[PDB]
Amino acid sequence: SNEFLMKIQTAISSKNRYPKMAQIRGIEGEVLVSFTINADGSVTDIKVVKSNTTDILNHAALEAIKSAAHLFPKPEETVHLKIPIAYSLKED
Repeated sequence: SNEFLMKIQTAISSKNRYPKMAQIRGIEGEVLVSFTINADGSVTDIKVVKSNTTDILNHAALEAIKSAAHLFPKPEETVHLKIPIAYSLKED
């Protein structure tokens, strides 16, 4: 299995914003977001590919990547990445 990626998925979720009515009306889901880390240590090029959930959450999941960017590992070259981002009314 992976390692460091599980822990940034946490730091991203800790910066990620969920709306004040969403738990009350039962809203959840998973957003697919494509991006890259540079070998220079910065994060760029964040774009949403797919979602099963609110387009208001899709706008928040993409920003959460930039918002946790100082926690991230360094690649050996600037390749590509394509990552799913999750929400829950469950504590997580």
